[PDB]
Amino acid sequence: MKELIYIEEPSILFAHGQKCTDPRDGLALFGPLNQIYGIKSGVVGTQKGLQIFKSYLDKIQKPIYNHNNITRPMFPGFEAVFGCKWESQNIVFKEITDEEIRRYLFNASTHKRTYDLVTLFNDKIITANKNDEERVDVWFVIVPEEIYKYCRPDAQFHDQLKARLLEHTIPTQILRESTLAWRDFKNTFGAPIRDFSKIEGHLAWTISTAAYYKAGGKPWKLGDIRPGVCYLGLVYKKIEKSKNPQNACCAAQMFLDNGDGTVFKGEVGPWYNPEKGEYHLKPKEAKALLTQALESYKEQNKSYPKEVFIHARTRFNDEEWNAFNEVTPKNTNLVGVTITKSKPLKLYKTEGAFPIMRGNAYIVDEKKAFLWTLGFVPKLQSTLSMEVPNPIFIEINKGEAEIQQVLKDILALTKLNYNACIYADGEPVTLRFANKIGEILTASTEIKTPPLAFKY
Amino acid sequence: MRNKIFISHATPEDDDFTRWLSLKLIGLGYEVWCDILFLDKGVDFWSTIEKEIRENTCKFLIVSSTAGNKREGVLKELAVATKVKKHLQDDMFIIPLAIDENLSYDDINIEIVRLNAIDFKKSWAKGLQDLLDAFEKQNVPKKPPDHSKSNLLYQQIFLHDKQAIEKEETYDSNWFPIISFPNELRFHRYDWRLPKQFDVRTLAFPAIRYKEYLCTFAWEYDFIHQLPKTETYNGQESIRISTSDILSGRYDTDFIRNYECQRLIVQLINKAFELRMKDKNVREYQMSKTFAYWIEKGKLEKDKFEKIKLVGKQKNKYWHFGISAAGKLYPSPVLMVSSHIIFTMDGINLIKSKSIQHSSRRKQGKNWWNDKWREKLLAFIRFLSDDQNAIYLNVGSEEKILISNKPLKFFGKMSYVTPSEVTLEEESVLADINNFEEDTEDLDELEDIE
Repeated sequence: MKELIYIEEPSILFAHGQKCTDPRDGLALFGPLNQIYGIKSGVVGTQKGLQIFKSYLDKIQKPIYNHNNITRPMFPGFEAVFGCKWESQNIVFKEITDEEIRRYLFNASTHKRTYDLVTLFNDKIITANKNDEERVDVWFVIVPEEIYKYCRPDAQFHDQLKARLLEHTIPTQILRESTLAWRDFKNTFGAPIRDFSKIEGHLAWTISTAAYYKAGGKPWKLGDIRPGVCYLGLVYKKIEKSKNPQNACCAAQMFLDNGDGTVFKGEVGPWYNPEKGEYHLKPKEAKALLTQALESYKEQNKSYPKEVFIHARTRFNDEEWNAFNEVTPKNTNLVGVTITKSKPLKLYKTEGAFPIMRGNAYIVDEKKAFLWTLGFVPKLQSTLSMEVPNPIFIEINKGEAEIQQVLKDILALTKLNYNACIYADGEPVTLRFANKIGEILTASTEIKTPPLAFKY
Repeated sequence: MRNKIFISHATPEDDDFTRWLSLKLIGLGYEVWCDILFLDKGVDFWSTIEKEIRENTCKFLIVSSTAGNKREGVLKELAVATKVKKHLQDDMFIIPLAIDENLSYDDINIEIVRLNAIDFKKSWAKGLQDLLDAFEKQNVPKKPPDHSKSNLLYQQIFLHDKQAIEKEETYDSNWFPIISFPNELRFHRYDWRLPKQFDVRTLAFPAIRYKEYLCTFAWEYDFIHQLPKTETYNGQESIRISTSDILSGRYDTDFIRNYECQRLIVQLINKAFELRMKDKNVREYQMSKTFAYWIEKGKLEKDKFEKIKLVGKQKNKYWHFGISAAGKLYPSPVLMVSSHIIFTMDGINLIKSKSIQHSSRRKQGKNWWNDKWREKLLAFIRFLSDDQNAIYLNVGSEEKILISNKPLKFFGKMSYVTPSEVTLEEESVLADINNFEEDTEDLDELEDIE
């Protein structure tokens, strides 16, 4: 007969100082926090793909409705939601005519195929944005469905292309015309490959939000943030390319209230432990990375950071924390929190079919708790979790911090995500793209990456 | 020249545009009148609408939609508006809004065709800007923009019946408490009696190797059944710790700390459960670290235990419910039970390709909600029970562990109101709700769980 605690939904801030829980509703009602003066979009893609892009841009202005429109709200239109213009007139299109595409389709090694395709796209993008003065706000690279269909089960395109263009410090967005014109894609009997007729509005919502974020605009931010607080989290990856397994890649991700995180690359080091599986940094590179992040916060805010909230699915040994405490100043709170989602604590309801909410909390001790970031949502009248939700297990590995405070903070931090305009996602954003950012890091290892925003 | 702007629409059908226009207009400062903002009201609603049209509005702009072209309410309010426009010689009192892209001029109302309509079907923002400049060019009253009013109205109208309510309700977990433990845990110094090369975990009773010792819940002479030359062992050199003492934590010595003792007990519990599942006429399935246990076809009354189908057909194969057990001690001694689904051709020879298994497990669980999980889990637990309200884990000849059938009952102080059957179309779209970009590696997402 144990107790449960519910933490109220953390509102996110929008334009005109307006805060509401749903990013889609807030965007449609008030617009992004910082407006911009249009999206001078540049698109690389086939001539047919260019036609798809133009048709989608025309479709965006006119409203799009979902099947139910109660769990996936409507799409008013680009200038109706964001107050800025983006269409097929101020467009800088680059001819990547499929002749070279069919030349580059001759290879049979999938890794080499995706590698050379990413190099060709990267070269086209950099030539376009460096040869002329036409300031392209976002490079919308549209990959033909054949290219990704024949090169998808590194092998992924998004990770390596983003790594290359962040080396070239250039924003980009990957799109597929099947995601754009699924109506024009049909199977043998004419049925759509992916029936978006019920989720067309949400598809437009997420594409528009990603496009606006990629243009240097900040759609929303957490509106009830503590004064003078940051959240420096952490991400690991194992470099299986090397014969010696112990070497691994690490990357810090520092997030302020704004939600546009900054990724600091870490030098390759021997932290992969095949015995336990939990990686630990050597004191030297760990303290180097912590100093880098601290100085980045100092130069970005004229003051020291206060919360290196090292979020990970692993543990930290004693020497790591000793080095971190040595680096951090005396007037700084250091907390290292381990977050995992593999602990079975499914709380089935007594009756009915609709599962438990998102946001229910179960306190175990002063350092560990279970947070329900999936399940039914009272507002959406639906469930983000597909089956019965399994809560995320959070544990304060080291340092002193109130458990409810970190619970509310981690919930609010999960509420912040721009690459997909949804009500929320179960895993934290610091760990949402952990696999994606890790593959980005291993795609470009020897490249020195300065502190740069998450949009790259 | 009047007080507030008023708008009509075909409320049953085109509520999205009316919502957008109403909140956008109230946000910029215009005081809007529409039936959308008056949810949970209306007995003489027509009288109020007529009154506000007659003497409480400067504008009346109305949707021109196929649904709203012939609706009786729209027609009558439009007629009242025409009367008011005849009263007040302002010819722009009626503003059709052509949001509908297939309503030509032929079927538009007689007194609306000759009027000048502002286009909204091209884009809502362009139409809104046109309406704004029209409002300014005949001096429509306006208030300074205040989106706080829009936030207050939106949450109290479209979000009043869809909020978490304050009432306590209980749930059902998979944490099954352990009723009782054996009297003591004993480490025997077998030394030369127990060969080191022999794998201890293969023994009939739960026994794990700790240094040169052997830590079990059994007896020194109990273990002579399968391995000889241990009858010479004596009970003096064996070291016994009371289970209540070792699990509580107050026990600590140079021989063994309270940290590794709990892990050893957890491993013993897991091994005991795995051994006990052997004779429960269930079938085993190997996993990454643990084992799953399910029911074969034809081993129950039409494969139903207490009106619950633990086994069922699907297309050309069969699915069976199964559980995996893992103990823990820190938040009271409990046993986690994880639910899985195992696929078979008819009732035997599971599909060798685990890829199809885990891929179609999602499509088999997509249609199983909270009830079709809890009921099946409790049915499986009750089936595995031996006596009335417990499960027996045989660790020793006289020592056994008791696991309660009823799982722990958590309860939350926040509840909600379950709506009607809405999920019918969800399973169709959650197969595509991960396809919004399709860029995320589905295979890597499954592997990222580990």
